[PDB]
Amino acid sequence: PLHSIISSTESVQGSTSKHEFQAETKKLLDIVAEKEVFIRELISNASDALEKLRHKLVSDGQALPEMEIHLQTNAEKGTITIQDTGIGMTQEELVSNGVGFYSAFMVADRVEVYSRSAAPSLGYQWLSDGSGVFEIAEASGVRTGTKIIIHLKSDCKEFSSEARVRDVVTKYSNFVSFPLYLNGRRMNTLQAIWMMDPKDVREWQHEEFYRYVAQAHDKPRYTLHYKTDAPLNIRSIFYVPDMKPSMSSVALYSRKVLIQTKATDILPKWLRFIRGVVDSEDIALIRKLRDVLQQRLIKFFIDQSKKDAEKYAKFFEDYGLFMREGIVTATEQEVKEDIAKLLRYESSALPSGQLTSLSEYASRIYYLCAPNRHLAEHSPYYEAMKKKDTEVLFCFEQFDELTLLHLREFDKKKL
Ligand SMILES: O=C(c1ccc(O)c(C(=O)n2cc3ccc(OCCC[PH](c4ccccc4)(c4ccccc4)c4ccccc4)cc3c2)c1)n1cc2ccccc2c1
Repeated sequence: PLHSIISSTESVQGSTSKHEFQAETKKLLDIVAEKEVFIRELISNASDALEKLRHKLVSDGQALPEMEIHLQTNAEKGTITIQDTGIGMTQEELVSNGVGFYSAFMVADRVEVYSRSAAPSLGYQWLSDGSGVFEIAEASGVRTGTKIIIHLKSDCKEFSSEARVRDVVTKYSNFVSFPLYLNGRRMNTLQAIWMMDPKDVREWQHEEFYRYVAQAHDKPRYTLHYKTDAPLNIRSIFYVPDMKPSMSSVALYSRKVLIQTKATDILPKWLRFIRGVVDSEDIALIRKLRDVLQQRLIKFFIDQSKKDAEKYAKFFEDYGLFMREGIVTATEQEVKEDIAKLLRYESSALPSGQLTSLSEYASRIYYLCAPNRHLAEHSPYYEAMKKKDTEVLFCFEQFDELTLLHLREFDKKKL
């Protein structure tokens, strides 16, 4: 089954009318005159076009048309073509000076455009060779929506071969909310469920997605679907893998098209065990986004350990290492402090199997060496405190020492 709609149905009966770009549109259209980015942009607009249309037909409500996004390559003409069937542009929009303009030209020696607005409006050609002048003529045979043809620069002819284009689409445009055909071959779309409302995402749907974003074969031991608009637009999903970890990677999205796939320092360093996905509508800022996500995660765990102390304990043995690096490698004491509220430790208050949290040691901090309750339960330094009043805290882990020393205190407590 081959299915694409892209062919030359157009002609310019009349004759074009050259224009000038405004004084500014020039000075960026020449500083520009990394590299694969532009299709991600062009796919975006071609969707956004279609969304704006769909949203307007249901308004009144006569049955929807075909709504696709197509991409065509030409080996012998050296071209690439993207035609959505969206709401389209009118003649005025065509002349009024908005991302995709500068990326298409960053690869094109010359762009060709066939737009036509949905309002039953004529169709127009739009030519430009990246110099200050763009012709625009009424054109015959234009199909509703917007075709974009690009005769690629001499040196950027790579995007002209199909074997090179597929990865760019699979990478960035795997979640566009309308069908997307490369050469009429349907390109996959998974559902971007991180956009949805946390209540409407079933449990089975999270799993299917965890299995994708993490390349795994199990379920997620925890799930966090953080959707909030107050600080920044975020539509996020977090998953912690179930079993014990043995040898960041949250993807980074903006309005369903990928920016960065292995987002480094989107999350802290001690949170590098989270997969899932952060999405925003905001394209140095990250040093604000990383800190605010850090808080929501710490929340989620402090409040898991409130929900179900057994699942948490299983997790804190599996992943307590990162939590320690968190406090040794974090520099600002309140962040270290807020991570310690996740540490659980064995202590004199119950037999082996007592995880006390330091937070609860507020009954009255002393701590001892490792690793077994026997070398702890008879240590001349321990028993010195067993004849003494205070309750000691038993670390039983070796890197716990450096954690609890680099965490130089807790809640202004000696530690
Ligand atoms: O990239 C394209 C292209 C390709 C195919 C198309 O078929 C269209 C098209 O006809 N569109 C109509 C739209 C209408 C709205 C829209 O959405 C974008 C503009 C409105 P926005 C926004 C504002 C600022 C930045 C981004 C979006 C939004 C953003 C995010 C989510 C939802 C809406 C909004 C906000 C509030 C109310 C109403 C609209 C996108 C639209 C795309 C454009 N180029 C590049 C060219 C270079 C040279 C020559 C020809 C070229 C064509």
